[PDB]
Amino acid sequence: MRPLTDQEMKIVLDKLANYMTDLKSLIAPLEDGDRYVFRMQKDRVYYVKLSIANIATCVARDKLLSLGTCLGKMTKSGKFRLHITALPILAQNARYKIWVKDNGAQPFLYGSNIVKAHVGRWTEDCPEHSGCVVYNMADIPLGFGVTARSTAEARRLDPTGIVCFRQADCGEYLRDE
Amino acid sequence: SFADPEVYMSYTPR
Amino acid sequence: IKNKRAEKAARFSVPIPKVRGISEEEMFKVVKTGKKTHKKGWKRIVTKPTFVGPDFTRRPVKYERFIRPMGLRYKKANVTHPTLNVTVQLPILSVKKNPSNPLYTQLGVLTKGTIIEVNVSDLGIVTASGKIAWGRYAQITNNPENDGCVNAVLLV
Amino acid sequence: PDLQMLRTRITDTIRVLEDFQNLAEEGRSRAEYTNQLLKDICAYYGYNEYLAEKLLNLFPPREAFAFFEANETPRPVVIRTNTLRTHRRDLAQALINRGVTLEPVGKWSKVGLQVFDSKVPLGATPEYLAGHYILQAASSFLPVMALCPQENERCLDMAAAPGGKTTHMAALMKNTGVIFANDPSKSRAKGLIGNIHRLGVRNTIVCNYDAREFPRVIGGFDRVLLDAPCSGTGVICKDPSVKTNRDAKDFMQLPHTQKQLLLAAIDSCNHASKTGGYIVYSTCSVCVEENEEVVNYALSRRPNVKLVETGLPFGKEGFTSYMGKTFHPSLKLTRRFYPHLYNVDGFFVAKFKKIG
Amino acid sequence: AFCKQLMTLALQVPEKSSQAILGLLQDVVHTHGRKVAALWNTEERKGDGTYKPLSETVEGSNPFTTTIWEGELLRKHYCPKVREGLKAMEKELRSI
RNA sequence: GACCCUGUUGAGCUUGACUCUAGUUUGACAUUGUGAAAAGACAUAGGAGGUGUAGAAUAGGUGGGAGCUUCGGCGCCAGUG
RNA sequence: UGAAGACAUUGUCAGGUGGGGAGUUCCUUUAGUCCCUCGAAAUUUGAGGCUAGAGGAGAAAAGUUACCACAGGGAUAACUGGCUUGUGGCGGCCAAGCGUAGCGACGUCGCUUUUUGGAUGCGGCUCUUCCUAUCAUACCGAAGCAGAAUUCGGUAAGCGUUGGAUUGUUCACCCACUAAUAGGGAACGUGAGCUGGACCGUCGUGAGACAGGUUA
Repeated sequence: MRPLTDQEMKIVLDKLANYMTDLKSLIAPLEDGDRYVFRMQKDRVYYVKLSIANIATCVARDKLLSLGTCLGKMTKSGKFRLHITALPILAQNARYKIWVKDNGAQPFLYGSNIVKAHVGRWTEDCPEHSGCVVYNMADIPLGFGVTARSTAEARRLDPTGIVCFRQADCGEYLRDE
Repeated sequence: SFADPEVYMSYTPR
Repeated sequence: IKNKRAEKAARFSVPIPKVRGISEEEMFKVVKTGKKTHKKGWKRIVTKPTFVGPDFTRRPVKYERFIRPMGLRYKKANVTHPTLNVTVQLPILSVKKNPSNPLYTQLGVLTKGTIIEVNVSDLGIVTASGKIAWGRYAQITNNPENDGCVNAVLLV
Repeated sequence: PDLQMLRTRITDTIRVLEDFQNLAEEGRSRAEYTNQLLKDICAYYGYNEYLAEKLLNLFPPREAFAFFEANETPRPVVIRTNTLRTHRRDLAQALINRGVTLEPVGKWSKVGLQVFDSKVPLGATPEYLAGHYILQAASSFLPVMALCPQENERCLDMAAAPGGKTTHMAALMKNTGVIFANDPSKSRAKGLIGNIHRLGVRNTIVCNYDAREFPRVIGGFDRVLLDAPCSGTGVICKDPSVKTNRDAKDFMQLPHTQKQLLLAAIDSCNHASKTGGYIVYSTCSVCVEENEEVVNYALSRRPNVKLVETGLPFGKEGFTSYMGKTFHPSLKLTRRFYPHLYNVDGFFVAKFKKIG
Repeated sequence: AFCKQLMTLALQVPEKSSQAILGLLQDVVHTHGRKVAALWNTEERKGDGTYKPLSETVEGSNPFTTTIWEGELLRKHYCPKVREGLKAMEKELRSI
């Protein structure tokens, strides 16, 4: 385990700001004089409490397997990719969010792209290729992705037309079983 | 008959 | 073996929530409804018989587009014990090595001469330590693609 | 031979043992009758002589018959609702609206539900995928209820491979504090991390260690849970290998490891704890060689620890005495669960407080 | 968060200001309802985190991890007006 | 359609020395006093106790012991362990 | 000189981690003496210890994959054409032979498999001619074939050979006539007639979009 470097922090925060509004909220100190920090184990970034990181320092590097919340993985070429494990933090601080019905929520959970035939609520004034967290009609965090068109284009779009591109869904928990 | 009548988990509803 | 199976299945069977997931064909149709532009040949069907195990599993993106149909899936094999000369129908536990393709042994493709893991509990084979064997190696020795059955010889 | 005839002989022999003084034979003895019962039950239920004899020795004839029936019968499907995401009523309402038969397991748990049958896969529900519930057993419900954790505590789960107990703990510590979830298996640690992330636990540290190494590694935990590896005599339905694959050497190896694990847990917990000095020993076996022998060992080779009330609804008091071995009198507090009495896997729980 | 802090304020402000705040929350519960009913039903209290009163941010303070308890003091407040204000507010809460 | 290869990418697997040490972290001890109120373990002298199953029966445990005497009930032997 | 207070702070040892700073070039398995220590249970075990094989220039990055996506290159470019039909596969036993262990038919045993009775995801109609793998009509052989009604088989293409329900269509089943209401070929274009896309450009790429251009 080690802290992130400056370039790594810049890349991780670029992705996180692509999907969120407030990030000083993520790095802000808490009541007990504790704060959330970033750690790296193998090729995966972990969003953790500073106290938890300091107390987990005693665990050997080759025998530490997880810590806090897994935020993503740094690729071989130096590119950060988020995960359905990182979905919750996107849920607290989502910029753009798109709701789907059950008949589109099940396809998304199978790993398909969102369609306006599945959409049941929009986010007003959404640019073409932005950051949208996909919910169901019960405000249940279901996934995240990038939308394909703007709000007006999606409204005037064919009911059978791709509106959002899938990157992660909650069905990967059935992958890692 | 070795079944606690209060909290034995039944296989059938109720 | 059959009488023991009949006793257990006739008088130790109790109501249990028994359901199954949807097939990869249904999953593919749904994701295709979700994805308009169909890349040509994006679907390759595995046309050889396979073993899977679980029902509603999510495959890695590495293999997500390999579709193994229900009509081709097999769950039990006619396994022959040579020394205790007898053939019995036994469930398949896993696929260990298809000597033709690592992709086939990853997918569970059952071809001729293929090592699989078989449940040998019904045989009552006593080990050296005195235990009953719950899994052994068996080689598929037929052509399951030409014969609608899987035939294995147990390596013991 | 004829299995119906074997069962008829079993029932007749149980009746003879019930009324031996009145209903008997010319010269055949009770020992001969029990030998006939043992042979019949080994030939019918597919047990070996060793484990069958332990189970027959532990239970009275009729109760042993019921125990073996329960072992041959699959236990019910139970789901623990995640307090970190929802609550029982809303989860049950959503699942019923989705097409499943749900109802609370009883009055002993506020955070669990039973499934009588379903129309959709319970592991494929959007609620499950969002982490609203986990497929779990009541036997694993019990240890966390014994080791009810508070907020802002440091806790050590010494064998957390599935993850259900660890997630129950983090729900009761309201995602506060630190949990050290340990596994000696990496392949099962994958599923452990998966469950943790699915159910949304942020206070966990997943480590790959032999659990005997923790006083060296960190030590000083506020509360410790030890679901010790065991014979599996209470989970025979899920693992039918136990019936014929447990003999004397195995029943000598396993308890020694259990002794060392409990001693490690005791040494890893701290005495001067402002909120709790509790160690919970737990197992899914019913055999005495794996039950309360380890507790007597612990109480005899660290007197700085004492048994406390489990604070737990149901179960039977443990055995203060057995076939010659006389135990410390406090072992009546440790409680025991059987599939035939309670439709929960055979299980054993014990609570320790450190005092030094 | 504003409902919780406004209940605390209604506890600790003069009578007519308290009645004003209480009527404002009455209208808020009438308008929104289900969004804040969990603040009064304790079995829908969220279990992920602890309520943080002295928070720097509205989201930093977890408002759904606490319950509106201020009624047991504002009901024995000395002002009959704020008393029927609580009565009407609880009536709307029950008639949701 | 399909087969082989190359480049970039993704997913996965493996490697990435040793010795001290910053930092971080667990435990024990020390400054260090005066009292008071409780708790645990050490010191005796006493008092009361032992109900898994089967066994008539609430069998701490070990030892000798075939015969025991408020001289009539017990033993032993049979069980059951 | 005032405030807090036997708590902090601080210090010494034993340790854990150390992808950071400075310097230099331990565990696991195997076989053995039943040789030693620790732990457990009592009438036996587990972990270490020994002998010598096997695993793990160095925080810059490196190796690897019958896998995925994009881009590109090479080979191949149709294909069946004395083809096809009614009798499964696997293992054992037997087995004339060939051979001097190996190949091995017909059978028989074991699995599939047993002690109480919807599938389908180009179709349809008319006409000519031909085939027989014959549904009917003609003649025969057999069957507890009494009679009547039939069943199986043989020679026969001379002569005839539907409709309904349902379904996206077809089939199965099921229902009405009828003597019966068979199946096919017209040869890579199923005899004649009728009827019911790919190249570039730009912008992105965890992914597509363009009333952008061109083209058979």
